[PDB]
Amino acid sequence: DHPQPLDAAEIPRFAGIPTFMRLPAFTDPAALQVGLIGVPWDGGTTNRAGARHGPREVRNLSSLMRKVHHVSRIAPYDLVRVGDLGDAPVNPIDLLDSLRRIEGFYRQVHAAGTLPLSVGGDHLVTLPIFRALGRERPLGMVHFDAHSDTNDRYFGDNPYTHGTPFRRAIEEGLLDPLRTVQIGIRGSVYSPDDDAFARECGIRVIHMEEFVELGVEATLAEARRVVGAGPTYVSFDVDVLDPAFAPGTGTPEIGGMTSLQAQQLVRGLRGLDLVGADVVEVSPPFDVGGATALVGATMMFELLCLLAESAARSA
Amino acid sequence: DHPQPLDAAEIPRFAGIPTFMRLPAFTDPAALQVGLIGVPWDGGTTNRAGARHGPREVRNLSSLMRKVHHVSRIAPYDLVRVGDLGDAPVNPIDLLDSLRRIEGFYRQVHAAGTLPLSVGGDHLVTLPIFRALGRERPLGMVHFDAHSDTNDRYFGDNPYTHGTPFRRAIEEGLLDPLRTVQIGIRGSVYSPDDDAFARECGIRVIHMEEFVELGVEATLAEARRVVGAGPTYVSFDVDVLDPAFAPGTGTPEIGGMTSLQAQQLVRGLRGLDLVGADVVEVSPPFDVGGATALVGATMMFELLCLLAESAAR
Amino acid sequence: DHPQPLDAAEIPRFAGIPTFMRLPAFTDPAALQVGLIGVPWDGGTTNRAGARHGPREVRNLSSLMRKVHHVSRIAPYDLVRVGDLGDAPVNPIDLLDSLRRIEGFYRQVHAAGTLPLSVGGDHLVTLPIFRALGRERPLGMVHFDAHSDTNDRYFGDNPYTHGTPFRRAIEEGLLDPLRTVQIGIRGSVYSPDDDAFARECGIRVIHMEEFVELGVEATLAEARRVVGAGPTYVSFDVDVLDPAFAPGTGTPEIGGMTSLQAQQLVRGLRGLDLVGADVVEVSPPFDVGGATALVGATMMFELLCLLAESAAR
Amino acid sequence: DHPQPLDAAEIPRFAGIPTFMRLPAFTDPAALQVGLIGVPWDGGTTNRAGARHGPREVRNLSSLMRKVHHVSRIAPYDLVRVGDLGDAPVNPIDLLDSLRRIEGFYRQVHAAGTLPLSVGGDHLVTLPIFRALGRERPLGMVHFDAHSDTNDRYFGDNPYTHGTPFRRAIEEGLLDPLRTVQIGIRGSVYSPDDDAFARECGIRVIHMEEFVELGVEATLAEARRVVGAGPTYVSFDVDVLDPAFAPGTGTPEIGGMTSLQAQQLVRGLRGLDLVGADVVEVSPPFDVGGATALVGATMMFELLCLLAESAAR
Amino acid sequence: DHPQPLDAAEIPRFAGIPTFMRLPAFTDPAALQVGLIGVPWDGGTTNRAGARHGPREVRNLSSLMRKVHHVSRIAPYDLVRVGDLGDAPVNPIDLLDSLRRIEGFYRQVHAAGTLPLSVGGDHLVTLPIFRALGRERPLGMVHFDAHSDTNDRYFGDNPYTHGTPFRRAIEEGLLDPLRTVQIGIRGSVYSPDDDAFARECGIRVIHMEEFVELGVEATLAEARRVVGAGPTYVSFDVDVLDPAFAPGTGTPEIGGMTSLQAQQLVRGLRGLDLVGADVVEVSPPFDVGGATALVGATMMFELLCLLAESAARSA
Amino acid sequence: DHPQPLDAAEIPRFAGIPTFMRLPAFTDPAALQVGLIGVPWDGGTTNRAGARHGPREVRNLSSLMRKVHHVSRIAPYDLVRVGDLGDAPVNPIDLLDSLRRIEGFYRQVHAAGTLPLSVGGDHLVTLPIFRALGRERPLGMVHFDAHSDTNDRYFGDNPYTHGTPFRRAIEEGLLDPLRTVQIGIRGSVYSPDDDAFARECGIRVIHMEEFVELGVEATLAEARRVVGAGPTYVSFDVDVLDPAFAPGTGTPEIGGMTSLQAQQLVRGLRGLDLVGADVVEVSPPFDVGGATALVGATMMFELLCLLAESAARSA
Ligand SMILES: [Mn+2]
Ligand SMILES: [Mn+2]
Ligand SMILES: [Mn+2]
Ligand SMILES: [Mn+2]
Ligand SMILES: [Mn+2]
Ligand SMILES: [Mn+2]
Ligand SMILES: [Mn+2]
Ligand SMILES: [Mn+2]
Ligand SMILES: [Mn+2]
Ligand SMILES: [Mn+2]
Ligand SMILES: [Mn+2]
Ligand SMILES: [Mn+2]
Repeated sequence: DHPQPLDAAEIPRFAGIPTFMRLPAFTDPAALQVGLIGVPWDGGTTNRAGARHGPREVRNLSSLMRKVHHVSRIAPYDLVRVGDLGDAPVNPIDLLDSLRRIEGFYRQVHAAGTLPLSVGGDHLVTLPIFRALGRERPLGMVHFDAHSDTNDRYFGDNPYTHGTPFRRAIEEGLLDPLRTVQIGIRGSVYSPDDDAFARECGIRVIHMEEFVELGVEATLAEARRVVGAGPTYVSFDVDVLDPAFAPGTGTPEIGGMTSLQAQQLVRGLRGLDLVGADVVEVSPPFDVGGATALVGATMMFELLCLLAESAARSA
Repeated sequence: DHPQPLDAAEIPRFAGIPTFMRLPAFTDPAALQVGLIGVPWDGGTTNRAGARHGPREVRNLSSLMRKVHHVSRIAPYDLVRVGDLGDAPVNPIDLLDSLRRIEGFYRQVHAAGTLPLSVGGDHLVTLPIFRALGRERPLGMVHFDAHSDTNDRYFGDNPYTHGTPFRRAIEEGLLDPLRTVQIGIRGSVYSPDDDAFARECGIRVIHMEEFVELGVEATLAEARRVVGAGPTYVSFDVDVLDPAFAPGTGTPEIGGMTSLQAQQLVRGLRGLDLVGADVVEVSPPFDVGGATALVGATMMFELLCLLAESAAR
Repeated sequence: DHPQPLDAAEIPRFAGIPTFMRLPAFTDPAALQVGLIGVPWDGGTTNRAGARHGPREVRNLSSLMRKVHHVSRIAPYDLVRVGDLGDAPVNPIDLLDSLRRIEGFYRQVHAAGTLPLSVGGDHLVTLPIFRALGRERPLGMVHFDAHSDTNDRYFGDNPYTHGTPFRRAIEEGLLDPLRTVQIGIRGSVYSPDDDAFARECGIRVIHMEEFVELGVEATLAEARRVVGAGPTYVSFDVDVLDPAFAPGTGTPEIGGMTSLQAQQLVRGLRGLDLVGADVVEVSPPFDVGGATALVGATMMFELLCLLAESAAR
Repeated sequence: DHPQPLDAAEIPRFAGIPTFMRLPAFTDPAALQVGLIGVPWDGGTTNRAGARHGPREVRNLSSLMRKVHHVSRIAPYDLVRVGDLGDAPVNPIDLLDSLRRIEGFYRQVHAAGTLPLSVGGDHLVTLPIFRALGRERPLGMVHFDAHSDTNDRYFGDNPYTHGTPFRRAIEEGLLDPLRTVQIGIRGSVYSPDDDAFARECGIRVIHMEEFVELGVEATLAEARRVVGAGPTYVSFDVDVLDPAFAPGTGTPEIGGMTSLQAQQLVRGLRGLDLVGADVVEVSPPFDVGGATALVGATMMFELLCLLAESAAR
Repeated sequence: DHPQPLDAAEIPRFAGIPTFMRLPAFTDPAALQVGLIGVPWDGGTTNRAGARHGPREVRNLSSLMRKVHHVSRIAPYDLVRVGDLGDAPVNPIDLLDSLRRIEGFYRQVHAAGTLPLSVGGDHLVTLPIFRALGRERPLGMVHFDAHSDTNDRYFGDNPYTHGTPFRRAIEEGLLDPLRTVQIGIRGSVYSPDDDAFARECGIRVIHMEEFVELGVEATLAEARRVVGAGPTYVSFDVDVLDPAFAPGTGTPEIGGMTSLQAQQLVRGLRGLDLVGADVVEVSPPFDVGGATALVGATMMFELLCLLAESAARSA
Repeated sequence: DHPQPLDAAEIPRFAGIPTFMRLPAFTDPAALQVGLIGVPWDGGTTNRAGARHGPREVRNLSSLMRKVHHVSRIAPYDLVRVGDLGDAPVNPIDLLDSLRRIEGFYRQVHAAGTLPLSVGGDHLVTLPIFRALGRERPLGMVHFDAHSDTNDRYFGDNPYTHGTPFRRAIEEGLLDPLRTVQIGIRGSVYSPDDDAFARECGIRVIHMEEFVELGVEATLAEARRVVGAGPTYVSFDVDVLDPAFAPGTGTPEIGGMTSLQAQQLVRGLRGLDLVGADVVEVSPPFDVGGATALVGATMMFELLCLLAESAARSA
């Protein structure tokens, strides 16, 4: 009697109210083992905004997802209870207020023992999530991104942008930098002083160039080595992908990962102790016929299958 | 306590699960006095398909709607119980099966005494609705369209298309042709007498040219004259609008009605015995940044205000 | 037996090889009384190019046209022999060569006594057409445009652009300026007297502001007064329309004519001695879901109805 | 010697670095009498953001503008010194900081005696402009909008959004409500009395319905009556236009003003004591082939012609 | 005196009536050795329709194709007689009527000994084609697709959708399942009971994952091994390609084949006994600036070169 | 005191007048060591025009570029003086007049000893550039393209189109064919007589197929071998890339290079004696959300870093 998506043999995929994976909507985190949550918030965006619309369009395109993973044969909704937990509370005018409200929501989700699978929103959304999930013990992370997002300040003394969240997370003791690995980093930078913080912290950084030199299998091996057997969060910024696969994103950088490579890397994360995940920076105003929304919905499903297994083991 | 849309003061319009007008979702028609219903079905389409996606995108853009009509000051959710009844069952592969399923759904809606406000879907969807709502007593209708939709058959012995529903309705005694008025008709025609049926059964047809000659107010008076005080349905085909206002439709014809005009006309229908309405032929695959979906949602809100008064006897 | 478009009762409008109006294709002008011709040429364009693609997309969207005008009840294909004459030869690299080739083609068309209905292409295409059709006796013209297109030269000693064809035509005695009327002119101008030429040679210029003051009917009467009973050409530049109706054009100017207005105006030209017409400046690379291509095809059909009466003496 | 746009006779409109009207760029307000300024800021936006990109795209499309108004025959660059003053400093992350920075910039502009013609940015940008221009003596205003923008607070204790700037302005004594007129207001409203503030402080509000009843000329007379001979600012929110003319905006409402109407209205404001103007809410991420950016550039040119007369005492 | 495309040295590619490859139009199959046919029909579509417009836009974009293949140096129009045979008769309202009418057309094409090179339309179009071409002897097939299209029933007892054609073809004895190989299969499924029919039938299924493990050369070798020297049809569903290359399609699945990989695989089919081919599921309402139309037109040309050689040998 | 881009820590990237890389605008070539120049000219275009708009949209998207290359750590603006030199004079109506005017501009740039980094415009723009830069001594070239652009005549006796420039350049003695290597060539051709001129001239032609067989490293090695230590120009036609990465181009050919591969190949050109470069055939009317403009701006930056080093050594 787990929640199940609308039956596509009966209700065609273009029909029905568009919730994540066409699952039932829930308001109580305790009703679920994995909560699918939107965080429609782009207050942290320094360049092209629009990620506030990401969760709606990912919900929409997630109608194309089916019940069973074709490689792993994981059937997430049979394994555990999955539901659309709605959207976190957000304030488009007041960044500090949104940070507070978002964390408060995730504290409730966490207190119910529910694993969050979240759709942004820009990458600043991951900070208040980590504030909830990393409050008692620090998290490890596999982070897919064109950017490290460990900047310090923007336009004066503003410590909170989509480019600072993991620096903040490390400073706040929420993210363990030795169990952090970043994959796909590329594109022009401000100074040769960017990798300073990463080196100081011991973060493993696999730039696009090194990802290409290693190939998928060896990259994966290095990633799993870094995070080991500890509590691990997966954060997927769609701008890790080449703009050809993910045009709808605020800060594109050419020469990126393919959707195929992203699926292979995420699938190889199976078995880890995964305590949450997100798919961020889908930006519908820059998207093309919902391409990036569909990439987001699909990576969300790939991640759901793995979180279902973790939630199943801990139960 | 009446259903209410999400509070835009606490939940921004880009957020929240996108139901019609961000209202709560309902499975039981008995729960509501006005039922907001999707009919995602375009099996009747003879040219450009895509209206099957219409309800989803109209739902999406209906997030932009607020609580009070700024002219009439009608607050519909306060007046009656409104909600998102979901979508009528549909079958994209079997045309006759869809017809059966939709009618079955609308009979449940009708039996609970709920007035339907529906979003298509192509125009053929109005027939199974009429098979439920006109079953006991025939309907009058204010019909906004570039096309009469009173054709007989297509590509052979095919009697059900988006171009024939109101001929079938008249034949089936569901719709009274003497109480039917069609506004906006225009564009080239297949044969020299396309409207033989319409003239012979007494339908009042206000072509685009005549509506232009008459103007909004006169056009409005003629329409209210035709439907009188009887039970009346309003069917809004977005292709009545010029393609500049409604690009997202299967059968565009240039030289059409403005959105402003559509709003003045529908607003002028206040006070009638409105038993139901629909907005049909929104085709997202042909739409431009959701413009037509927003037109659809807005016309839906205009009609919802009228229907809310009707439901409140 | 007259050429006929594909039967939409047996072949849906999305199907069949896309000729103009889905008519048969012809190589021989002698075969036809009205020749539907593409001039895919934009060598005259000084800003945004792309009108070279216009004829292909207008052909595409002309599939939506049916057999009978719904107002005038003209059935053009029954009246006269109509077909798709293909495209005039063009050279995208050599401007003077294109001018030569197009004129040569149009002289063949003219010598067979066939009336041309042409789709551009930028406005410069009308000149080589006029070099054929106005060779023996000068033309009058009803010209719909945001721009007068009577400039002298561009970027130096360049006398042929989409902005100069009707000055050249007047200079070459192909076009009678006393029988020329231009409707819709608007938008900022290069220099304080852009229309020195026009006022001095006696062209009647109805700016957008005046057309607004006058209205359709008065504007129509003035236009028919100017051209009288003489042989008259109709040249429709889609940029006469507001960008909302015709986004797909090289030189847009806001605050323009509606599609409805364009149709009323052209329809009012019934009964004149029409010797030819064109629809120019459709630029698909700037178009939105084929909106402007459809405007182009539809205006083409409106003009085809008039030309069919003319060809039928 | 007055700044001049690039010569389109020698440099085509698709070429050259894209400054406003292809004018030279300036760092010093003292250099100019009319300053063309970008305010790329949308921190006030409660729904769809993207107006931060507005100035760049309006700059881009302003390349299509020429030197002389074709109706009034005003040649603005000849009358006064005009140029591209660049963009006001902005901070996309810190709302109050942006407010401070923009006001500081506009005080420099004001102190040099330069009249600002600004391109937003969402409507909240007008407040810091008013904090500079209405500092010494209060402004009157002709305000074109679908919305009154006189709300009190959003999502809690937040007093600065694109929906509150003119309430703040009135509260701060920067704007005289008895000399304020708002034209085009329409669309559903949050609560039954959205315009309590407006009626109580004496703002003249011309809803879309009334503007339709009155017509352009009467609407124009009423507006000039309200502002009189006092110092007057003109604020043009592109969402006043129907989405068909201005799709690229954050808060569209259907049934709006045509571009033609917007031009007639602004043109009718000639002769007033105009101390500044802006065009706001152009949102390129929602725009269609730059249509709204071109509307923005064109309305900017219309306003620049008026402001050039004002600056020339 | 074979038909030849409009001469581009004389008539620029944006001009002229847009027939397939700008060839002359034909009404009599007997006039041709290879017939280029549109099947503008998407009655079988269960999700996003629009493939009914595919043949028109593929005709349009096929204007960009030239006369000679740059690798193989095949010049198809010199080798054999090629022409635009127009569109098969279709009924957008009545699926069963379209099936009848389409097969009737292809029976005529087949009776004239003409090899069909067809543009859909959704994949259900391949069924009536096989009903004509496989009527005396069964066909082998190389099938490029994200989906097996061997489903049984949809929404009750409807046996005909774009997802059932090859199951129908096998049941009807038109397609020999031991000489069938499917390449590119990927994406979430309904149950782990999908590959049941394929295993029962002996179809060789090369999922996307296995295509990646093998690489192009070995995949090709396996494909040629399966079909051997027997009569073989090639059916190309553009959704085999990643949405980055083919956005205009009804049922996209991320992480697909590249256009480059598709060209290499098709070229390696040279020499086989190819008796027809199609390019299906181009859906213009979801296409972006005609990208997928051009991919369709180009694969059509790649396939034409190979069919020309087969038609040349059999003559 | 070199010119520097607008400081993004102070002026967000969506703001400020959009010059190349947001640098200051210059009118005097002598003020600069590397000049960034637009050539908004598509008179040579035989098919889909629109490249006349390329320089404007590349300027626009170049706002996303940062100050330092993340691999090479070249900081071009610190190394040498870089500026936006505006656009070359162009005449959209008169091809021969544009050729004259464009060359006259580049003669001035060259006379000041400034290295040009140019954005087209279609590929015919490279001819008048070579007329200026190759006037005293011939140039070598690394040329990335789907097409050789060594055709002879079009539509009669027109020797100047975007498809003839390098034939003209060789005939005029401006380009040394033995130090010319072309990479990415693919797509149907007119006759098997296309590679005639290339073979006669000794041009090294690395077709797409051979690029795939060699891989990036070996291709690069072959390219550097061809041009050796001599004066070398890099000309990058964005249609070398698959339409998935560069949709906005006049003459697309499917199955092309990835943006990632293009970056790797260009980076491997470091150390050569580079005397100019261009990025041509960006066509905004066929572009999708400025994707190709951004690819153009990024390749422009990749090339700038290398030209900065050459300009630094020669100073
Ligand atoms: Mn990130
Ligand atoms: Mn990122
Ligand atoms: Mn209808
Ligand atoms: Mn209709
Ligand atoms: Mn013109
Ligand atoms: Mn014009
Ligand atoms: Mn406003
Ligand atoms: Mn507004
Ligand atoms: Mn398939
Ligand atoms: Mn498939
Ligand atoms: Mn090239
Ligand atoms: Mn090329």
